[PDB]
Amino acid sequence: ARIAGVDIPREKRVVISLTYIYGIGTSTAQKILEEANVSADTRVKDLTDDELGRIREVVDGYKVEGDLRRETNLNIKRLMEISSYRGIRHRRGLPVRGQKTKNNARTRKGPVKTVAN
Amino acid sequence: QVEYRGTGRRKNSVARVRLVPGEGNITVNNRDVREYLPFESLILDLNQPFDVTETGNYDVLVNVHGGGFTGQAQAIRHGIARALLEADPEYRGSLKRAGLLTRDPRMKERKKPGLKAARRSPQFSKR
Amino acid sequence: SIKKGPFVDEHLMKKVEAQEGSEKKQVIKTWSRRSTIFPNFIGHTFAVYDGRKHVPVYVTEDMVGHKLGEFAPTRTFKGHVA
Amino acid sequence: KIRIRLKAYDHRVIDQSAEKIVETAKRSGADVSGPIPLPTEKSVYTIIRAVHKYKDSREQFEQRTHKRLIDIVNPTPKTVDALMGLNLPSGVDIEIKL
Amino acid sequence: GQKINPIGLRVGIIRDWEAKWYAEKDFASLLHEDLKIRKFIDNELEASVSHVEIERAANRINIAIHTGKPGMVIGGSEIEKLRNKLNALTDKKVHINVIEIKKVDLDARLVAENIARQLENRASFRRVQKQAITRAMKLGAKGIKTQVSGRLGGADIARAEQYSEGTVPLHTLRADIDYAHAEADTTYGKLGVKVWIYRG
Amino acid sequence: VPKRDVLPDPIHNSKLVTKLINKIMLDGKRGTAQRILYSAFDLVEQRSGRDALEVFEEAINNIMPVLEVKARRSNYQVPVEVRPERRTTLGLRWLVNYARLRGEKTMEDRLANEILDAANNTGGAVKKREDTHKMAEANKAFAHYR
Amino acid sequence: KGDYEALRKLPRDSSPTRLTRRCKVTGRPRGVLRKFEMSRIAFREHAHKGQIPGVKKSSW
RNA sequence: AGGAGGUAAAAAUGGUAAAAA
RNA sequence: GUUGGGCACUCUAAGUUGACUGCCGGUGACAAACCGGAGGAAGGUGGGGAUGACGUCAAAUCAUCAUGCCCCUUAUGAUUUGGGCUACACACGUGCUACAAUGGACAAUACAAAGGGCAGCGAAACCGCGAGGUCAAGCAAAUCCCAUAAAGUUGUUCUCAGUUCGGAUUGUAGUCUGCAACUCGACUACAUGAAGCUGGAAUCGCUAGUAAUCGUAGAUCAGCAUGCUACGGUGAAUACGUUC
Ligand SMILES: [Mg+2]
Ligand SMILES: [Mg+2]
Ligand SMILES: [Mg+2]
Ligand SMILES: [Mg+2]
Ligand SMILES: [Mg+2]
Ligand SMILES: [Mg+2]
Ligand SMILES: [Mg+2]
Repeated sequence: ARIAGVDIPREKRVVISLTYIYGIGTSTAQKILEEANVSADTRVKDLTDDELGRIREVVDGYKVEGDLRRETNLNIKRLMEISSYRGIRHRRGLPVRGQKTKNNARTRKGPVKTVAN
Repeated sequence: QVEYRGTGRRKNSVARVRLVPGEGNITVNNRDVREYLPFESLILDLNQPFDVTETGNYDVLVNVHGGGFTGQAQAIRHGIARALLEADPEYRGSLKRAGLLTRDPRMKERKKPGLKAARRSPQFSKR
Repeated sequence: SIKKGPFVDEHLMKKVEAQEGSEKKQVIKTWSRRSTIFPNFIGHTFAVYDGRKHVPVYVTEDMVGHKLGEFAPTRTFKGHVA
Repeated sequence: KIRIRLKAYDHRVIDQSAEKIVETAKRSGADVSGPIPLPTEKSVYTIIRAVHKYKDSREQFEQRTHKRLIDIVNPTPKTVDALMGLNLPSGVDIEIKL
Repeated sequence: GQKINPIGLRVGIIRDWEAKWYAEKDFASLLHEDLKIRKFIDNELEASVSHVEIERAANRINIAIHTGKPGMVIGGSEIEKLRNKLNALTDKKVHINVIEIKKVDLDARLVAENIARQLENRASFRRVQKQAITRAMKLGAKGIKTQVSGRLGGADIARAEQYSEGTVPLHTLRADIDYAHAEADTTYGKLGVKVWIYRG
Repeated sequence: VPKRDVLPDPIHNSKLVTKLINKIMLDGKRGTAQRILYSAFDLVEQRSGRDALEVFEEAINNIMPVLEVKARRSNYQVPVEVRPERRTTLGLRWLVNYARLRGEKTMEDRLANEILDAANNTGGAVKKREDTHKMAEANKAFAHYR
Repeated sequence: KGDYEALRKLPRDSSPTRLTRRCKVTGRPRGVLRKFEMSRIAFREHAHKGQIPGVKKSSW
């Protein structure tokens, strides 16, 4: 069922359906399913209500998705106000990591603007 | 106690054959051939020498190294064929027609300079 | 990245502690862009060599662990048409 | 025992250097193991045959190394300085590992 | 252009290396100070030298000079003073031998330099090759080819004239074919000569 | 320039079951190709209640054509008769290429429905044989004499 | 500037990662193999004269 | 062998001027 | 196979035997030669390489080198530090990874050839979730090390969903080489989860151990490989006739 303030797909397995929460991937899902002693092969449809609260109790130790938005965006918003190198690359809309911008910056550049002379 | 031996080479793999009279079950590298080879279709062509000469009462013990499982099994039939000719010279004519006696000379070709493989060329451009 | 202490250049750090005796004046010239900004570096305004000239740069209390050179941009890009 | 490794660049200047050393061992009797050939160590160099352009035209160069291993047992007083005394043709070095 | 050195193909088949020594370590440094021995000889020697072949052992280097006039290299006071210069350079001991050559014009190293020094005397390029073609065929050459290329008569644009007499099979690899390219430095620039001689 | 030889399979001892393994073989991997053909015969025998080779020999003849066009020269198609080995070439190639376009979610399941369909004289690989006779019998008129 | 480039390479530098390598015959910085210490152009004319010991053309 | 009558429609353009017995 | 023995088998690399249209049949101007057949590991220049006639394109290089002539010489030569060769509205060439079920993930287990190693190759053990860290056995090589070969096979599981497909993008925390990774290195771990559902007009390579696919090694190099050069595993389909 619903856990940690987010809706969960019910038909799938627990260790896959916990990766639908922003902040939990394939490793930190199993790192809850190994300490709380819940069988990893259970369906989310077929839990009881005791094992649901046991998983839900330890999840709030890890950062929820509401925390991670203001934690990640504050790491970007302090980079722009100090006028760093990659602070202004966030403003330009260009790749941060130093990729060659001759041909492919298309994830940041977006759609194409075809001209020639 | 009489024991006929043959050597069989195919595709960077060589074989050493010791055959004893007994039940017709192949032994290779001190194991059984069920786990040693993934496909039973290979067993049909390494039992091809016993088919054409019509005999049997032969228990073969093989020792191979090098190559992969096609060349390391289709070289075993080369050793079986050259050891059955040590048992009877008259058996040669039945082995000659199928071609089990001869060795395949097909080995891997050389990567030439300028080409990505032996016979593979880079893509051509504005002509 | 380096697990060793953030990179000290012996000439740069010498004259930063030679500023905390009487007064924090506003200009020291430096050619070190590879020097990590220490927590002692704050309050002093440097002059890095952009290339053409030394450009001004101030350090606030949000610059620890950042290089001295990344605040000065070396190549300038104006718009392709505007 | 006495281990003698010959190493040269030719299969002919090392073929006579193996036989000419082994008679001098036989002059002190017997017990010298025959020449057993070791696998060669050959190295390939691939250079562009042009000067400026033309990456697709190369030329393949080769350097080979040939080996012979001779073992001698039961050393005698005459046999030591005898094989040390004779001078092999240039291009092959003796590695004596007694 | 589109032909290789015929001497360079046949090294390892029917030609021998000029250097004969094995070096497990220091093979880079023991080669480039051996490359200065043969550079030192070819400048000082005018004795017409074909081979500067080298054998090396521990503490020694053997120098088997092949030359046209052997008395110029032999001299006593001429040879040992050269040996004194060779001992000073490498700080190792050398041992020089001098080998002569009969049939001077049957060696393509010496036909190439003789033509190139006569072209600096500005003699006609068509007849410097033609005497060289005639002289070898009487001395016993089964074939000979000679080529001079460049600004031949002093012309503003370059060309190349060549001559032959007899068979010179260049695709046959068991054929022993001598070859050398020498230079003439004119006031009009450079000048390349090339001589093939096939003796059988 | 001849075709060399192919030896039969161990299970059925036939020349054109092992020739079908080569057509299903993608990327030079033979082991996956054998499982798709040896297990689809087990699925056919569950549906049909017949021998797997017996449904196979029936469905192969329902795909194999007898007379096909050829483009030569405006646009002319000339119907010629087919050699007895291009029939097995065109036959079981249509059997595998039209079985990948079935719509089921397993090629182990897609291959066992085409041999079930084509034995009952219907299907995608059978209507290709219908449209290589129909195309070759509209223009049978002009092209045989020339 | 080929004279000062071959001349600046011979003395030891302040930092031991500034140490480039060049040809010994021609003083070329690229395409030089460290076993012979000569460039790809100087390696070809020496092999074709027969002066490097034990080197031929491979045709395997 | 010789005479006679005809071809599965289509499909433009490309300054100037020299090299060398 | 580790030690006693053995050079039978394999392997190593030196020397030799062998393939020539040399026998048989037929056609052929009795000739050249073609179509078969025997023996034979191999048959019709066995497979592949190296080898590029005279000439053509005022084709490429004066920045490998060498050089006729021309220019600079208180600079167009020389020194160091920082920067740039890595920019970015776009257009093109060559590749890599994908769009999934002939698949993705987790376990167990199978078989190579080639080549490199002296202050270089780093065995084992212990430590770290991993990249790695400590201590160092042996080894100038058919010995020791790089080095578990991968695809494969046997099992469990996922169920046609932009997903348990894809791994771009960005945040944090690291490891290592180096005097020093801001412009501007490689890798790891966690979180993030972009376009992408087989590609218009046009276009490319390939005839057999080849196409396709799967790993491995070397040179350059302190550190850095989707490139280049080499090596083996699995391994097809098709040639009717033309050359319009
Ligand atoms: Mg091109
Ligand atoms: Mg460097
Ligand atoms: Mg026209
Ligand atoms: Mg031009
Ligand atoms: Mg600089
Ligand atoms: Mg995945
Ligand atoms: Mg889909």
